Amino acid sequence: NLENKTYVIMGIANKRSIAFGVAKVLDQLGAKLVFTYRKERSRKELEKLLEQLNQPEAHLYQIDVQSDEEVINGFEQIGKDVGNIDGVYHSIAFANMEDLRGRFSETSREGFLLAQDISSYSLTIVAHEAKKLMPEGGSIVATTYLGGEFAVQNYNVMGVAKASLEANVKYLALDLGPDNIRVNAISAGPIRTLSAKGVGGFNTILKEIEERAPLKRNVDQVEVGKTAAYLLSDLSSGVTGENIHVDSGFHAIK
Amino acid sequence: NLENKTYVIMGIANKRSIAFGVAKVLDQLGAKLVFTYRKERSRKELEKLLEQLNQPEAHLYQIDVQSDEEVINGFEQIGKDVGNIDGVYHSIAFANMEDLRGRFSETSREGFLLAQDISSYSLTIVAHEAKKLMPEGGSIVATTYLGGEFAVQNYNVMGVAKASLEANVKYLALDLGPDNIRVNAISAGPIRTLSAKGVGGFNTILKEIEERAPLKRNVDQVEVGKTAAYLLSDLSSGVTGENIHVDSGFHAIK
Amino acid sequence: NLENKTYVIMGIANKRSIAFGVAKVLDQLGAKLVFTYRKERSRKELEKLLEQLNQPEAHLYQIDVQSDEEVINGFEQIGKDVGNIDGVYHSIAFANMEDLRGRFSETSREGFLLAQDISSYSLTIVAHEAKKLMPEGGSIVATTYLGGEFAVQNYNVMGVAKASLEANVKYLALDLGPDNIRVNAISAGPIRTLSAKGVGGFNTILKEIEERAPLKRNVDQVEVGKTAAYLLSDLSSGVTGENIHVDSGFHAIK
Amino acid sequence: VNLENKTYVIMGIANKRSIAFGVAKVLDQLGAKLVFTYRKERSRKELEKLLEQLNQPEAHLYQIDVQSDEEVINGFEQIGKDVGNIDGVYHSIAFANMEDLRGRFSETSREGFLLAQDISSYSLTIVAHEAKKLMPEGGSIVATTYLGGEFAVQNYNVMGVAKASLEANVKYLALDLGPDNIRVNAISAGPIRTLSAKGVGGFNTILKEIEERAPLKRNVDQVEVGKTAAYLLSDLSSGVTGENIHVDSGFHAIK
Ligand SMILES: NC(=O)c1ccc[n+]([C@@H]2O[C@H](COP(=O)([O-])OP(=O)(O)OC[C@H]3O[C@@H](n4cnc5c(N)ncnc54)[C@H](OP(=O)(O)O)[C@@H]3O)[C@@H](O)[C@H]2O)c1
Ligand SMILES: NC(=O)c1ccc[n+]([C@@H]2O[C@H](COP(=O)([O-])OP(=O)(O)OC[C@H]3O[C@@H](n4cnc5c(N)ncnc54)[C@H](OP(=O)(O)O)[C@@H]3O)[C@@H](O)[C@H]2O)c1
Ligand SMILES: NC(=O)c1ccc[n+]([C@@H]2O[C@H](COP(=O)([O-])OP(=O)(O)OC[C@H]3O[C@@H](n4cnc5c(N)ncnc54)[C@H](OP(=O)(O)O)[C@@H]3O)[C@@H](O)[C@H]2O)c1
Ligand SMILES: NC(=O)c1ccc[n+]([C@@H]2O[C@H](COP(=O)([O-])OP(=O)(O)OC[C@H]3O[C@@H](n4cnc5c(N)ncnc54)[C@H](OP(=O)(O)O)[C@@H]3O)[C@@H](O)[C@H]2O)c1
Ligand SMILES: CCCCCCc1ccc(Oc2ccc([N+](=O)[O-])cc2)c(O)c1
Ligand SMILES: CCCCCCc1ccc(Oc2ccc([N+](=O)[O-])cc2)c(O)c1
Ligand SMILES: CCCCCCc1ccc(Oc2ccc([N+](=O)[O-])cc2)c(O)c1
Ligand SMILES: CCCCCCc1ccc(Oc2ccc([N+](=O)[O-])cc2)c(O)c1
Ligand SMILES: N[C@@H](CCC(=O)O)C(=O)O
Ligand SMILES: N[C@@H](CCC(=O)O)C(=O)O
Ligand SMILES: N[C@@H](CCC(=O)O)C(=O)O
Repeated sequence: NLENKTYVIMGIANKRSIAFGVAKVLDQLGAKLVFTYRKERSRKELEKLLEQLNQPEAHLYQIDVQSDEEVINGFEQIGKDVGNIDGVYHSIAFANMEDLRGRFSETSREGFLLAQDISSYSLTIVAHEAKKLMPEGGSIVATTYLGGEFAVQNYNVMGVAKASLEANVKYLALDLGPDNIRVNAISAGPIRTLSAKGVGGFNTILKEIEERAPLKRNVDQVEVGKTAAYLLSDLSSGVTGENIHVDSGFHAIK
Repeated sequence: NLENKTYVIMGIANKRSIAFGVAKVLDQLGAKLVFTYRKERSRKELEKLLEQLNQPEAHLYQIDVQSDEEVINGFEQIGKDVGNIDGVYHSIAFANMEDLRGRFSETSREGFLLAQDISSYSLTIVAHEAKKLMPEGGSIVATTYLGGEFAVQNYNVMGVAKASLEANVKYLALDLGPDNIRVNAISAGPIRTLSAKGVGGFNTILKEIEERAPLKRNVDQVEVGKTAAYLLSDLSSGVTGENIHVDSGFHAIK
Repeated sequence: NLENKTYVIMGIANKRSIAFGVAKVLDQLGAKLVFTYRKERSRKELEKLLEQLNQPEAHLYQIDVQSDEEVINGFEQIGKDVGNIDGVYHSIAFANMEDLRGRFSETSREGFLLAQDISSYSLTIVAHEAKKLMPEGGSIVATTYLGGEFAVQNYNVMGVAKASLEANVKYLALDLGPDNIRVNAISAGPIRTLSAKGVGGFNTILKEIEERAPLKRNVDQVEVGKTAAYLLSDLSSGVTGENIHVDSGFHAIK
Repeated sequence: VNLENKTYVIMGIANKRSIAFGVAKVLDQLGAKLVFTYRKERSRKELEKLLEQLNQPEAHLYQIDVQSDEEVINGFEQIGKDVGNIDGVYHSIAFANMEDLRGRFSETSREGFLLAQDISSYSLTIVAHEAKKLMPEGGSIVATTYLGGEFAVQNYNVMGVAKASLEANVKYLALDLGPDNIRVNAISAGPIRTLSAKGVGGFNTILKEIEERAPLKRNVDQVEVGKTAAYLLSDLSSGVTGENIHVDSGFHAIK
């Protein structure tokens, strides 16, 4: 029961977004939710999607995590509009198509730094800013993929960005631990989302989970959200710097 | 919420046992519990601690995991008395102090195989027998320690037993995943229990956790129980073959 | 260059044995080699395979690693016959087919402990006995497989023995380090040997390596010997508790 | 491991204490022809001096700042024209502002974080792309990392995230260049007293700890990194790619 808890959810694009998974779960559990989006199309979208939840009001803030100004000012406003928060769910990443579709060794500096910037550094600046609204502690969760731990064909620059995010989680966990802010990752399995269309080989990878993961099935947004509810609540007190694979056990087999 | 769920908890000895941590949490959550024990003295303790729980009746079985017949017959008896179950919490290990207190290179054969038998093989046979009571699926959690992942001074033959256990979780997760039985481990940080008393250097490790781990404090049995509630419930439905560290982040640092 | 170095090599059964690839590389680099075997038939294969070696003397010793007396007496006689040694190559494992070709959850107790005993404990006792012949330090290498790190379908009870063995290596490395004795693992890719004939689905794994491993080909016994050469020698002086994958990179992908 | 007729580019020597100069002494001793890249003229001057300790009949020295595509591209092309086809690269390059390093990790600047990624990780990707052109037949790329890439090590801060990137960069390059028979691997070196080591808060207290706690109860040195580099760069390690060999007295294996 997360009543009288407040969470910030970053990265809803549409009904299929992983973070809308996390949203439905936290909403059921009685949390108050604040949302951040990048472009005005995701906002309109968000307003329509919000009619599906028991949120008594719409708390929506624009934050492109490439802008410090936007992250700093975004969290300040949230603080003034909503008070201290209990946690942040980070569901944000980006890479060029031009770089995803080339050979990994053909990645451009610009593309490689862009993916680092949006997919890994954004968590550091978000963690620094969100800390200001968690004076009594809290919990921050980011969404990673198995390709940050292994080379997964086609995942290329994003995998190096996830490897980076996954260490970001460990260093934020160590840094923010004494302030009672826990930082953790969920490694989701493959899920059909807007961003997933930009990864070459996605369907083939869907099929191989079905055939090979211990549970012989794929996962969904809602199973990610249920694990997110654990990481964001007191149920996981004691757990920090952790990466929980929500992926039908595929991480455990070779 | 675990009303209408039944779990088996193996390996309460007294009030400081990790498994009694788990018991309190599950009981608070509405679960029906069944308890298994090896020594008479542990049943006496169980009978006393039950008075602190909401369990309307004692379901206690003697199962010494060195004996197939006891595991088979115990689980069969459980099925007759409470019907189908939804999972098992395994909190059992053992090694001769004469091995634990030696140089690892001096471990006796009989002592090494004794630690494997009780600390690891026991999970396999518990799972095979418990599966018959989970025709619809369920969840099995075993308790491990960091020493199965890295060589920790003084943990000696038990580290090799926990490495074995941790792989046993993985092979079971794979084997039983198609049956919808999830198998996971909790890697508990150090906690004062009766068994901790046989580990050379224990108190030293307690203090190195407070100083060095991200959260700057040790964990307790109830915090293991909250992560057990998570692994044992539908909250963790896409998670199998996993090892969740309940250790103040100590696992993520070096 | 290994002139005036003496290594013991355990586990040659025939010309296809991984340990015979080790033998060829070390024999070629100038090393003196001492060979241990179990079956009378491995001694005969050894007597015949010594002909294509530069070994001017056959030093063959019956050691079944199930017997403490055998390992203890055999190393004492080795020390008496060839003096102090520089290193041990461990290439020994065993499990019942009956346990191998079953679901892992059906593994017998006696099958589980047989595999732990020969495939892991053998290393702990060999290390202890061979430390006596390494007053100035040396190097000890064992052979593992990726299935000790992840649940590889059909590998079953041997995966759990290999996870055990890999912990054994780390715990020996920590214990024996102050004596300047280094202890490491080679994780070999799949290789057609006599023992590979007991693992189900070995041919389909061969195929999958070629299709998927970074190098798109399988490896061989010599390639293991070449890494054994490195680890047994001073080239690897700051390296212990390590697991080197000789597997075309397959460990590094998913 | 005899390396005549072999040629290795060695990036990142700044003085006699550099890890890369460990690598040099070893390969030079095993008969390798060696080519050396550097950023600051100061390091080139240092290279000219250290070359007198080596067996190298001629000095092959190239200025490559890995922040510039041009200098990496023209560097390697220029290399290929001077000495021909190469057998491998030892990448011994990293950087991050002290400014980001001696502060809280959560206080890391974007510019600083991206700088660390640029010099310490991305540089591997472009070096490999350009060095491939001189390896039509196969070879070996080795990069240098630190345990703080795998675990949050106190004070390593932004460099730890950069090393995680590097270690993944090794894995993705291995997969990609595997079928061209180029192996890509990392050495995870123990702490060593170098110029760069002076950037890291708490460096001396870690040296002490290794010596008290690491299996071998002593620290490692640059020649030890070199002997492993010689293994990774040679045919001794056919079969081995996408791997990270910890040359650190066993410290990685303990907790
Ligand atoms: N789907 C999968 O199979 C899978 C698996 C494992 C991990 N993940 C991870 O899960 C997370 C969510 O992705 P998804 O698959 O759920 O796809 P998604 O719905 O398309 O979400 C990606 C989100 O990132 C936001 N975003 C991108 N750049 C941003 C920026 N600079 N500033 C602010 N927001 C930005 C996008 O917002 P706008 O639309 O407003 O631009 C979008 O909401 C990502 O971290 C992804 O790497 C996904
Ligand atoms: N305390 C810690 O810091 C720590 C950390 C990580 C993991 N763990 C793990 O947690 C689990 C429980 O340990 P604990 O610390 O809670 O200590 P504990 O209270 O002493 O419990 C150990 C239990 O194991 C049972 N057991 C031993 N051999 C058995 C056998 N042959 N058959 C059936 N049961 C047997 C004991 O039963 P009887 O007394 O009836 O014989 C006892 O109830 C163990 O796996 C341990 O490795 C402990
Ligand atoms: N082939 C592969 O794909 C593969 C992959 C990864 C790791 N490995 C490992 O490589 C090592 C060698 O196996 P292999 O593949 O080379 O097959 P192998 O040629 O059949 O060698 C197996 C050896 O184990 C010895 N052995 C078994 N039980 C013993 C005992 N109780 N006492 C003493 N020696 C005993 C056998 O000796 P006898 O014949 O005299 O009984 C035989 O020499 C093993 O550890 C195996 O797990 C193999
Ligand atoms: N010492 C250790 O304890 C340790 C441990 C683990 C890993 N490492 C790694 O080992 C590698 C070598 O460092 P080291 O300890 O030997 O220190 P070092 O002697 O200071 O060498 C660092 C080298 O990096 C070069 N460099 C930095 N930025 C560059 C750029 N933009 N373009 C081209 N070259 C650049 C420097 O060249 P200039 O001086 O000419 O600019 C210098 O030669 C680094 O990757 C470091 O992260 C070191
Ligand atoms: C080789 C196939 C691997 C399957 C991929 C699993 C997965 C799917 C979508 C993922 O989310 C992404 C992917 C790309 C971008 N983008 O390019 O901007 C943003 C977010 C993901 O991380 C992870
Ligand atoms: C030197 C390591 C210090 C931390 C160890 C933490 C720990 C404490 C108790 C633990 O539980 C044990 C230990 C020993 C035995 N026994 O000898 O029978 C049974 C169960 C444990 O796994 C792990
Ligand atoms: C399903 C995985 C297929 C690849 C297996 C690679 C491999 C091959 C042989 C292997 O070596 C042995 C040695 C003995 C026994 N046995 O006695 O049953 C079994 C295996 C191995 O460990 C590992
Ligand atoms: C608390 C950690 C102590 C151990 C660190 C060992 C180590 C030493 C030097 C290291 O090399 C570096 C470090 C920093 C910079 N820089 O600030 O530009 C450049 C290269 C290193 O990676 C790694
Ligand atoms: N070395 C002491 C440490 C005390 C403790 O266990 O914490 C012992 O063996 O008892
Ligand atoms: N299926 C046979 C042969 C191996 C294969 O075809 O994969 C076995 O399990 O022994
Ligand atoms: N913290 C020291 C580094 C080495 C130490 O004294 O532990 C410094 O200010 O650079």
